[PDB]
Amino acid sequence: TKANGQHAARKLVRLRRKNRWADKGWKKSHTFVAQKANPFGGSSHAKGIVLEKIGVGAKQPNSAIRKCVRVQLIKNDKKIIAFVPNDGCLHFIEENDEVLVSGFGRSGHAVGDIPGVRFKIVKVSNVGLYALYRQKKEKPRN
Amino acid sequence: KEEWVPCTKLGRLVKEQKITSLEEIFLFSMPIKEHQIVDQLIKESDMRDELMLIVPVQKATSAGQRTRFKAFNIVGDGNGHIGVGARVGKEVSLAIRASMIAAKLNVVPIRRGYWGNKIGEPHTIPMKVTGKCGSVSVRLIPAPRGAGIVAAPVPKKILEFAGVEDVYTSSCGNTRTRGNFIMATFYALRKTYGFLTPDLWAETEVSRDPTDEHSDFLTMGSK
Amino acid sequence: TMMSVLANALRCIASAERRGKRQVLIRPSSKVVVKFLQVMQKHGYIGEFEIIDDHRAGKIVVNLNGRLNKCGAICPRFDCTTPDFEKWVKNILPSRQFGFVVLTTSLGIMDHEEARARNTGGKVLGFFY
Amino acid sequence: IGTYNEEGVNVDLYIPRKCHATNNLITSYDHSAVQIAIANVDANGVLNGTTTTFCIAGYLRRQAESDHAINHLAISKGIIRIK
Amino acid sequence: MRNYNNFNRVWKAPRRPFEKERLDREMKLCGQYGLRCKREIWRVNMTLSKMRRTARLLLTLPENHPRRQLEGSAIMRRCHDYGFLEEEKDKLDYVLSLTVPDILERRLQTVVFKHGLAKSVHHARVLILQRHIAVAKQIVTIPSFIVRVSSEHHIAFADASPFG
RNA sequence: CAUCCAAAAUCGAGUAACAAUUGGAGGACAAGUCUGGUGCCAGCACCCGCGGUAAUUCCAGCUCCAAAAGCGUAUAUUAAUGC
RNA sequence: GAAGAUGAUUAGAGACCAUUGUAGUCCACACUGCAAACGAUGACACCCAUGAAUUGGGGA
Repeated sequence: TKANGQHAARKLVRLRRKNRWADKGWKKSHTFVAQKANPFGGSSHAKGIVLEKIGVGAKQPNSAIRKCVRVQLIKNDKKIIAFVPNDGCLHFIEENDEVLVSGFGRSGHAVGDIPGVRFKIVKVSNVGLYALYRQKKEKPRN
Repeated sequence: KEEWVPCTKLGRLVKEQKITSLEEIFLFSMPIKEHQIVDQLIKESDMRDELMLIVPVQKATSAGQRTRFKAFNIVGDGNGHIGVGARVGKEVSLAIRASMIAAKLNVVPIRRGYWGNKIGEPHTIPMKVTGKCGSVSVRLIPAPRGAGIVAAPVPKKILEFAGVEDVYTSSCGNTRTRGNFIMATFYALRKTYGFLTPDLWAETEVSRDPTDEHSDFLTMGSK
Repeated sequence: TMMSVLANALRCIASAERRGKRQVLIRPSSKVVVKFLQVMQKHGYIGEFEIIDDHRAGKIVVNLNGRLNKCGAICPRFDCTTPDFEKWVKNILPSRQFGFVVLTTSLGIMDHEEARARNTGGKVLGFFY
Repeated sequence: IGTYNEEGVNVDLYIPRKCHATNNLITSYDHSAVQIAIANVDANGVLNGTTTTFCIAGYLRRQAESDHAINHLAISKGIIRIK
Repeated sequence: MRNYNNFNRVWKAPRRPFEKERLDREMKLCGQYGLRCKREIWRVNMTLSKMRRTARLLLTLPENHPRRQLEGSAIMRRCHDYGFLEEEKDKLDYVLSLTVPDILERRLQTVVFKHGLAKSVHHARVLILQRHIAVAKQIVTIPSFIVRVSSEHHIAFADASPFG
């Protein structure tokens, strides 16, 4: 339980300081190993250079093929996978094009039917990829 | 409805003008065994009937399975009468019809006090109360005027029924099983009169039951 | 052992009241326990009480009229103040109408209602409905 | 008796009955809280008519404290004789 | 740098915006009183919650407290103005019986119509913004101007008006 | 910004082309018993789940819904949490 | 009686079973402190009702 004494204070304090290390919602904030691990440095986005297009399978209950992109990160020289999140826009990504990369949804667990991938490609060459998809802009090769 | 024959003492009296209100029945504790006792005394244009839930239940059987439908009714007057049915029938309309019967049996009155400001007629519960069914337990806290009904939509209904317009609430445990939440909330609003307060006591006098007084006319009733 | 005299007394009263019993025994006695009882007997929640003398420590005996619903103890004797009467009165009591918190002051032992009136806060003692 | 307004006007649907034994409020919900009515008697064995009343709570038939309390209530009113 | 001017929000969106209960009681207002969008319904809500907070806090206090005395008279005074409450009110429980419509009702848009100077609320919103209304002698082209109990009886028309 | 289209003398809307968008409509969560196309493919899906030719969820059209000159998306943080 | 050996059982079998057999099982003096070391119920203190027995002391 707990201590109700007048001078009990210090025991209470030290108890909390111990038991917050059993919380993962404390660690995720205060500890900088988490920051380091994250490929953006904990920044909102980052840019990368497209390496290779990689076809990626899917898990057992929903059989599909998914289009993914092996990208390298300018900032930290790490490699990462990301998903193309529109229909038939694999075309609009080509090798050695700069590209932006974002997280998607829950960022501690991988998204369903794509293992290991929490990362979706928002922008190709700073153009909105959505804009290309539902036609407004056209991709520069300029 | 179809023509009705009382098999209850109360029922006879209610069909006559002898018992003219719920209060008489409540005040000298007696069970309501016929829903027709409610409809006669409390006229329609005060009563409301909502269905809080309808859900399938399944019972296991070898090969194919039989099915059923649970449902809840809720009932009452905004003048401080509430009552919650729940029943089971093998079809939709069955369980619906059944619920509304049970509901009108289970009717109980409601005490509403004040928060420590007295104007008009009661807008607030008289005290904190709790009710519990399953691991959920609700804590009704009295609120100042103009607070509104601060609860989730599920109890918001149940509170609107009972004439409570100002409350603050919280729940505990598993609240995402609907059925348990309803019964819980209702047992809360009972517990009001179940708690002794200084304002009530004075050694208030008792008198004869309506049944007893009217015994002669119930004898004649039997004939 | 017992580290609060009040706690030993008012868990006999509460239990007894929930069983509807019309008298209760209280194992110790203090100057403090007296004053607490006195309050509630004025406001009408207790018939009478006797203090009996063994010439070591007394044994209080009380007559319950069944008009109580709880008698608690606020054990650490936390500090309440002129603004903070409000706080306590809401949080530990079911009402503001008939909730009675009892406090200690230099002046004596009294209800929150009388405490406000004389404009002195103090350390809390116990409570009853 | 009961809740009032600042205008002194009763707001209650009803004022519940007293159980004389424990001085607790008999609920509508309790249906084991029975009202026992004994008819008084005078000299020459003539009934005065039903006059006195007891009310017992439904928490006194869950362990049968009922009998006990009825005696203390009765004996005090001179209804039941003790030597 | 060196800006010492305040910013504050006057409106906020209630939690859980997909409640079909709330939606009913929104459209009912915004259509009837001719309001532009839901933003307006919320704007009044905020200011009402604010008022009701201090009134609750005052009500808690024992009699003859400075907070109670001073600031009690003020809250009451400004609901006498604008005609939200009448001069038979004093309790600071009356103040807590105020709700969203009684505010909206005293906006210029509705007051114009109700006094007989337009044929609809929609039509009275135009009459305002085409600079052809006044509120005593002062041309007001804002529909959300709250009109004093005194000065809803001197509305007239603008002196720039071809309708006046 | 405001005040004005003469004080003798100074402009101008009718598809009011001076034309509102961004996300949604199986559940959670306000809104489709739709029509065409695709057929475990293409893709959607925070989560539960949709697609194997009978798709209320995909790709199009119409219809309706929420907010509105603002609306989606990402990450962090706070409330939600008596986790 | 773990290990080992031999005979069965079995498709396969130091298997489970049978005949054997070392460490160990015992004692003294040292270590080890690892158990479902369980009542899966921490320690001290107060209040709390129904019936029939048992184990120690004391009382008539």
